[PDB]
Amino acid sequence: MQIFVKTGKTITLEVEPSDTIENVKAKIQDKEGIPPDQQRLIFAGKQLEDGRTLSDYNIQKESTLHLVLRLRAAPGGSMTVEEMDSWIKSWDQMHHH
Amino acid sequence: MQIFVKTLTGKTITLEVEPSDTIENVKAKIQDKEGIPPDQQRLIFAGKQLEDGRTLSDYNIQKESTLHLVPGGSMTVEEMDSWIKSWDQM
Amino acid sequence: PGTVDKKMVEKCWKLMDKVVRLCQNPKLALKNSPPYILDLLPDTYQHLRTILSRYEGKMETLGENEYFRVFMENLMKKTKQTISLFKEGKERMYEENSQPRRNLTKLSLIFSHMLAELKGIFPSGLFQGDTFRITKADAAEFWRKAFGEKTIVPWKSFRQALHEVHPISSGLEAMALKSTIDLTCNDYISVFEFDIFTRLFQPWSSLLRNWNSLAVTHPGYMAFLTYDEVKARLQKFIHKPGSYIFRLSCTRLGQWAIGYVTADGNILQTIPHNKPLFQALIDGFREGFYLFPDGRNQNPDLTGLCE
Amino acid sequence: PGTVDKKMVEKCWKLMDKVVRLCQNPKLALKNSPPYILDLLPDTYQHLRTILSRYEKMETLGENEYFRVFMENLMKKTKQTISLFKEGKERMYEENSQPRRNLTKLSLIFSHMLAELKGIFPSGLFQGDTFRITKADAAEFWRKAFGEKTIVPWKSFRQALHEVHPISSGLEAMALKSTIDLTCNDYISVFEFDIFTRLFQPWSSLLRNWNSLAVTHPGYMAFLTYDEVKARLQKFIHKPGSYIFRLSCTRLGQWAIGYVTADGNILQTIPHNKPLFQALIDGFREGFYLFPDGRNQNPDLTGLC
Ligand SMILES: [Ca+2]
Ligand SMILES: [Ca+2]
Repeated sequence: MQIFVKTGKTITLEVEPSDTIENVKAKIQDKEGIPPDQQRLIFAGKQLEDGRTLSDYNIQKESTLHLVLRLRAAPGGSMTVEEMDSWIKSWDQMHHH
Repeated sequence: MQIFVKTLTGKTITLEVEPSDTIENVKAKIQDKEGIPPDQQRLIFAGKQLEDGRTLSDYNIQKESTLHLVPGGSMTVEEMDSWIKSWDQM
Repeated sequence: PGTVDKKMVEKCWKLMDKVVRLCQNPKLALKNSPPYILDLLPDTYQHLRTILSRYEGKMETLGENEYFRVFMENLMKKTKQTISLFKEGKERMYEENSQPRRNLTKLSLIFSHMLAELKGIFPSGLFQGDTFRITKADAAEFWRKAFGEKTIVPWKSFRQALHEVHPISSGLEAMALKSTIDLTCNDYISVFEFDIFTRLFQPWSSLLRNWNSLAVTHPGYMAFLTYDEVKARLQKFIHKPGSYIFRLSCTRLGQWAIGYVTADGNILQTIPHNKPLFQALIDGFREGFYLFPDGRNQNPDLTGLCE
Repeated sequence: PGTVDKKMVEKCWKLMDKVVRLCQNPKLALKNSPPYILDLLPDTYQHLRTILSRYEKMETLGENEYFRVFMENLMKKTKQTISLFKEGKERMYEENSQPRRNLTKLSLIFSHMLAELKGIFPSGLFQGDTFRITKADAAEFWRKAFGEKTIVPWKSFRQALHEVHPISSGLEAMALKSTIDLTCNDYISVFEFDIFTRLFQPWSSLLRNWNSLAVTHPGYMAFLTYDEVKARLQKFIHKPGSYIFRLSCTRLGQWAIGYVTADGNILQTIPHNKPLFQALIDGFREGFYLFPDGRNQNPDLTGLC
């Protein structure tokens, strides 16, 4: 069986309805490199669970799942990751002499 | 005052010490000059191994004294190294 | 695991040849050092040809052996992995720092392990798995009580049997352990992989603490390196006597090797002499030889591992 | 130990000047990044000048125990640097050399010394006896053991700590001393104690936290700059989840983390209102902090919770 996952460049993987959700995120890693724990996969309005299998989610051939990268916690008032990185870089600024 | 330490290569190194300096302080000075870790150093003077906790005036080591810096069927270290190297022969 | 016949062996042989031709691309600049896939795959072929020679006329007997079925299944998968790795990797296969090239390096180690296992279980092309001598007596008694004469068991069965004697605290710890002991990466544990693991992480009485202290939480541990790589790694610390690392050898599975910087600017390599590695590390620190793991100023104190 | 008169401060100034002149050698090619000995020594001179002007009695300032210990160490450390150049000769200009390695080490020590002096004399006025230790449990320990003291000999500190967090051996005590004794003077100041207990909080498991982060964790890199963190992780730019963590000589008591993202970028961050080991546990579970220094095996710090 085959299916598609969408950077916007839809990819194609070969799987059977018996393979688990953890294995799907593994096959993504062989093509996109993203670690599986950062991968979040949506199928028709919900985020699938790394346990329940493909047949356990009624996934059919030619279907599509959206891939959304998990993000570091963005608590209220936190710095964005770029702001945090720029702040730490400025710890090393110097005015010599 | 200065004292001298003869190494296993026949090298004489010169240290500046005090009579109250411990043998541990001396080994630290030797590391500063030679790079030898103190635990690898054994010091010998007038027929005795010198103990780390004791001082130079304890051993009656005077100005311009000279100290000396210093498993059956085993491989030598060179033989061991050559053997491990040969593990990777193709 | 499905029954093996001559057709399957011939299939695996053609897949191995394509991996060989892929690895012969001059744009790879494959280093002539172990693990060397251009020798391993021809050597795996020649050992399989020898096993078949031994079982000519009893081919039905060879094809149902559980270890052999699992092995050929894994051999086919790993070669297909490698072919697909080249396909997905394209021009990045020729940048060493790339994920694809790093994955090729990982698969070359796996092929080395698989050949060593296969020669361990079929020493002269004859099946000897059910009489495999496990080196450490305590480990041998564990395997016999739990698995009898079995050559290979599913990971879940091994994890369950091990947990009864050495508890595994979490699924996180379990997956870290599997990664160390499942050398052939086939979700089974052979008696051979078990022998290697228990030789490295003896004594049996503190097995998992030994493994964690040496393979997980020790900055001097370097996993698999060659003799030349040990020297190159320590070269930046050539004027810091007492810098040391320890590592595994893919040509001598189950053996530890140590490298250290002497007081006089040389790098020497040695093995623990008739003692577990952690004792050699404890002794080496006290004696002033093994002070700075990978050049670092702090050194794990393994003294707690002694009984 | 001995009292500090003006003549002794002037001697130290002159020794610092000679270190500055030695480190101005073009053949040294000193990196323009912290710790920067060519700024740290003039800044140290300047803060000492500031202290002296607050005390225009100099009898009082010269008897202060912390200031006596500090000035003794300053004189010792600058003399040590001067000997390093004379002994090291041309080897000082080779980066891999033991002399050059030692100069780097001393440059950090001068950085720690200035941070400590500014911590104890924030506006040039001695304030060690009112220094506010950051972590409550750590402060209660220091007050019960040492009261209002600003500095204690290492032997005194070790013995007091052992009553609360047993130190198992001479070997472990020497490793601990190497981490906490930032200024390398065989004393523990309240400032050094504050830094250590901030880094290795919570107090209830202090030595276990210290061992698990600074001794037995291959992700630990000790002191690095932001630029150096990127350089170290560059090898693993295509291995998402590779990470290291490190100390900043410009922000003592602060942990910082660097990691490789799924899209080939290196980002740096700090633990968010939580001990470093909890950030490491969380980052592993969430897929960000998987491979310490690129290694396939990651220490599991869960037992510290
Ligand atoms: Ca296996
Ligand atoms: Ca101190």
